[PDB]
Amino acid sequence: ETLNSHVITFMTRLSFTAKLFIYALLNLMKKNGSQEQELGDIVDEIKLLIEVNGSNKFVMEIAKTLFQQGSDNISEQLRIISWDFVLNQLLDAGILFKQTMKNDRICCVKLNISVEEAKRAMNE
Amino acid sequence: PLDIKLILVVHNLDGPSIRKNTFQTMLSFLSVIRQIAIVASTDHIYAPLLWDNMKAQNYNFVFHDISNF
Amino acid sequence: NVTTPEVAFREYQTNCLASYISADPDITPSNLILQGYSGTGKTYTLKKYFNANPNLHAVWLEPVELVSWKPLLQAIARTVQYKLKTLYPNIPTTDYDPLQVEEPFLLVKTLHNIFVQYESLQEKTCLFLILDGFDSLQDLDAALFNKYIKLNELLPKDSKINIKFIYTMLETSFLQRYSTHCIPTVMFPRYNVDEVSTILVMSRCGELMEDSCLRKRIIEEQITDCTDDQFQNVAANFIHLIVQAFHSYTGNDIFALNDLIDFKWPKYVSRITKENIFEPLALYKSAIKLFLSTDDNLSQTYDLSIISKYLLIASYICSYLEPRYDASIFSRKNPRYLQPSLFAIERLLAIFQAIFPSLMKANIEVFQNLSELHTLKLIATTMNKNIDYLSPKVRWKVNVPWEIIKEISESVHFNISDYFSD
Amino acid sequence: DQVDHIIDNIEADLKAEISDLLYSETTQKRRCFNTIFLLGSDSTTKIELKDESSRYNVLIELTPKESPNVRMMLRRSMYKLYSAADAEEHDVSYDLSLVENFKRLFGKDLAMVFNFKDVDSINFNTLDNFIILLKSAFKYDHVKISLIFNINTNLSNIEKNLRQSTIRLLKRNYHKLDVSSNKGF
Amino acid sequence: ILTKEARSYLVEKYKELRKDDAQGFSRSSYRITVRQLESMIRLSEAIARANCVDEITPSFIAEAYDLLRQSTTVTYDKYVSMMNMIVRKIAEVDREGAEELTAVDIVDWYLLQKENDLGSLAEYWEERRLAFKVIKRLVKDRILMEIH
Amino acid sequence: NLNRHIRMNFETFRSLPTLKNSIIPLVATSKNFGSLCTAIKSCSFLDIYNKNQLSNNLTGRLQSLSDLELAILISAARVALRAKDGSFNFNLAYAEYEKMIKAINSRIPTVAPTTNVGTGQSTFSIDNTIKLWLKKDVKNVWENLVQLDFFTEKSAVGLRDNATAAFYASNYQFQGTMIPFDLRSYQMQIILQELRRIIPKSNMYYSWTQL
Ligand SMILES: Nc1ncnc2c1ncn2[C@@H]1O[C@H](COP(=O)(O)OP(=O)(O)OP(O)(O)=S)[C@@H](O)[C@H]1O
Repeated sequence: ETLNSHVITFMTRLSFTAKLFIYALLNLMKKNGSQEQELGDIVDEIKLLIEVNGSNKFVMEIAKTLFQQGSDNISEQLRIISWDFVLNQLLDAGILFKQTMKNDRICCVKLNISVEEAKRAMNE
Repeated sequence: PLDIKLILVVHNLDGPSIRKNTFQTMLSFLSVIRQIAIVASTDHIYAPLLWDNMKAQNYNFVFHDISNF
Repeated sequence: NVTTPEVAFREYQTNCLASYISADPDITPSNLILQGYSGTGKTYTLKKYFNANPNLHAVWLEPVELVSWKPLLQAIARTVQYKLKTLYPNIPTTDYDPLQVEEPFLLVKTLHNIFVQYESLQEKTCLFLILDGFDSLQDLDAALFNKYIKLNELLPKDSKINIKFIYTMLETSFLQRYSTHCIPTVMFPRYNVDEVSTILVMSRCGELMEDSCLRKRIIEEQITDCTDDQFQNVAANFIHLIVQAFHSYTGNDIFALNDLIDFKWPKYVSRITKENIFEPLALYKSAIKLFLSTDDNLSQTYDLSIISKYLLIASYICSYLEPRYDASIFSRKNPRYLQPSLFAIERLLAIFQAIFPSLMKANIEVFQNLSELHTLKLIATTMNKNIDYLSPKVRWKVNVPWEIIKEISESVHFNISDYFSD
Repeated sequence: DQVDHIIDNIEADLKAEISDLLYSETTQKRRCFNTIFLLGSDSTTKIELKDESSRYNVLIELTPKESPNVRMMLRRSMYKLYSAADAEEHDVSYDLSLVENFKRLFGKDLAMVFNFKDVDSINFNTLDNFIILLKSAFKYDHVKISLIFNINTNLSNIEKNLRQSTIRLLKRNYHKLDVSSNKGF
Repeated sequence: ILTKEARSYLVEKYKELRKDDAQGFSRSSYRITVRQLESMIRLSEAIARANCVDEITPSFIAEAYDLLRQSTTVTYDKYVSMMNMIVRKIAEVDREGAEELTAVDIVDWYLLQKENDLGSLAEYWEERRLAFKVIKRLVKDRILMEIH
Repeated sequence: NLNRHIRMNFETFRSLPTLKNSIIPLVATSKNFGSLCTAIKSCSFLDIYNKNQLSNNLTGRLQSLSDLELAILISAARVALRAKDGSFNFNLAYAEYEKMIKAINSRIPTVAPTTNVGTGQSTFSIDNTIKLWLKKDVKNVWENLVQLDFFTEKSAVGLRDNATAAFYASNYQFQGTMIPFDLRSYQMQIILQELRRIIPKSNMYYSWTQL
């Protein structure tokens, strides 16, 4: 107990939104080989990942909720629900590390933990 | 009454301190005073860049060449 | 158990606010975030809620009239202590120096000292401290919102009196930075056009039906004595008219409209007659000459002189012409849009002596008018305001747009379309 | 002698016209300070005020040097006007509170006037924020304010930089009074 | 021939077809020269030969000009034609000092206008609903400002 | 329903106090037992609550804008798209807006006959039929936008870490002050692609969101 960490056993418990965010970030890291992504770019990638799967009723449910908690009455969100919230829940937790620019589409983002352990966490 | 009660003279009015625009404006509003005689000199060839018509009006500069090398 | 008031367009917000706020300090959460952009009446719906429920107790602060967190703390202290002195005149008290606090912890200690003496209270009572516009503090930092969130915890839990905050903020780009706290919050969306008109008319009829100018012109014209409704009709009609004619220009504001109305009401009154009062149509067709221009402006043939005209018109030439080309296109033998690049002295003098119509070599009036310009902030320096007039690293750049350049060129009769080529 | 004669003539003319236009403009709104622009102003024109007993008439002058930010403008102005209230009067927070406490602390109601000495060089975002700040002072009714803009020139230059929503606050009652030694000769 | 005073018209119009082009600073047009004016003449003449009508009338010049210048919702051209006709009508009523104009008066104005529309009464009921859609659309748009 | 709302919260937020903040009003708002039972059976109030919580983050703002604001916005986004860095001046936005309006007028049949009934003076020649706003007025809409945060300065540190660095940055005599209003290179906050996904196609400018 004085050696083992928890970041793995933690990230295996985050909200599905958070895991989606991290997995998208890893796809970006390996796609651009830069280990540095732009926040809005990550949003675009999340849109990708949601739409690459077909119009499957289950993808339909995901799209619906993740973009509006049901209730078609209010819908058509630009960026996913809780996205600000989950971003912060990551950032303050020391996992994610972000610079400070009030422009929230070209601000940088970097993983503090190793990419490897994160990937492994995604694998469980 | 109109008589000189102090004579101030500035060496190198383009000095690294006097040329500071704050110092320049202070000396302008100063030189507005009649009972003082203002006489100075510079070295910077760009001396006229220092004063607008406001500061010139304050100074009423009259120029004289002195070249002794 | 509380009387929820009614507001024309705050139904949900009124209900949820009365739900997040009551007499019982126990079921009342610590903080609260009335969020929304300027023009949604937060400062008004909140007031019209409190005036409906007078049994409770609140304090009203104006974070914009204050500047920093230091005066903020001091004002909080003084207002709280005075509010309590005026809320229970019987209890003896020792007022603590509200100008003594200068640190967020000093505030907590002071409040503890203030509350420990009120322990002779008959029941747990709340005290709602309203910060009206915690966003607009001119010295905001990341580390202030939480600094004020956490005061609930530091203070004792079983005090006879319970301080509960109500923050007000806008620019959701700010509230987002503090989502994870999950503090309860209400949002006020901006209004649509129709409801804007509704609020505006029901708020300004009392101003316009009884203003001085209209009532004057009543007797100043044929009397045509009539009931109050006729003035209601004409005022509301003018309101719908101005809003439906300037909406696209003003957005969904309520203040901008409350400015246009007063700027365009007197003249509109002047353009009424004996007949049009029963005819809004011809009234409009007559007063038209104002409904179609803001006239919110209260190209000048600048006083500057010939040498100044040429100085400026040459100092504009390297907003596109880098020194790579000038010695070509000007020898003695699009970036029109983008922000201008930086000159350097003695290049300005170069192009000047070039395009001045051997005629002139004196440079006393030249530099004289140069300093004139720099005082007019038409060719400002990127560097400081005092050492520019030396020759250290220093760059000069024009701060006049291109239309005044056209003007100066045509007036001086020199042409400029040449030197720009693409 | 004839020079100084005409000089004092024009000087008294300017003082007279500005003192005249400063008052008598009873604008029934009475919730927005009246503004006095000085077209082509040299920015050196001194100003006088009515003595006007039972109400202090405190002049306030701000230089583009005095204006690093909003807070220090506010504090310098507050200190200046408090010192003036003292000189007229014979512990106080350098803030807006001094306004409303003013009556209680000095008896007579207040009427200040602001003289931005040389506006063209002041960073207009700061001045704008400061004016929006001042706007809050209109909830006390024992004070009234007035602004004296000493624009070097080009009223269009000013109305190019400020927030239009604040222009629409100044435009309540303005007066494009000119101050130029050179006008029709 | 150009005997119709469209001639004068055409001149003025060509002016703006130069003005709208603002190459650099009063620098010559890429796309339009006087040859384009001669072209406008020919395009007009050709539209006339199309309609089998001599003596080009200004509307012809108008069509030639707009054709030369290029480079819910229902069929877009129909909507914009409705817009143009209705706006001309309202402008004429403005000039003539006629009292007012109502939505149903405009719908009957079109009743007047498009009778060669033909088809069936069903069509008239449909085209009427379309007209009301369009007028309320303009209302929702900012083209004509409503009253009362 | 309540089960579904709980599951939604779990998948997205995975945080109890959030759901608690959602519940507090729904319960406390009711007046009679039957009404509260109805609510918790349908949980409709959670819908309005989600909505209002969501009301004006970035989409509600976009929806609460009139025509001309939307036009300035779209055109400015297109200008940002052209340039690589996205940095677009105000003048560029205005020029692009002007040529867009020129286009919108252009695709109108533009009939301007001159003749009429003898001595009619009728048959007016209205052709532009879109009130292209001037430079002098648009600045209002530009300020409205830039304070509705659809835009931002080129590179602006929003809020410093603490009051120390914030104060040390307020003492900074900035120079963007010196550059005029219509040159501050504002970068974008909502990119054109997204912009195409939200503006309801009913709007008469929808055909310009897409390039
Ligand atoms: N529902 C309403 N009924 C009546 N008047 C309203 C209503 N909503 C807004 N108003 C008016 O609009 C004004 C705007 O109030 P504010 O709360 O100051 O606006 P704002 O959104 O708070 O911007 P501020 O003042 O900078 S916080 C109110 O003072 C009322 O006069």
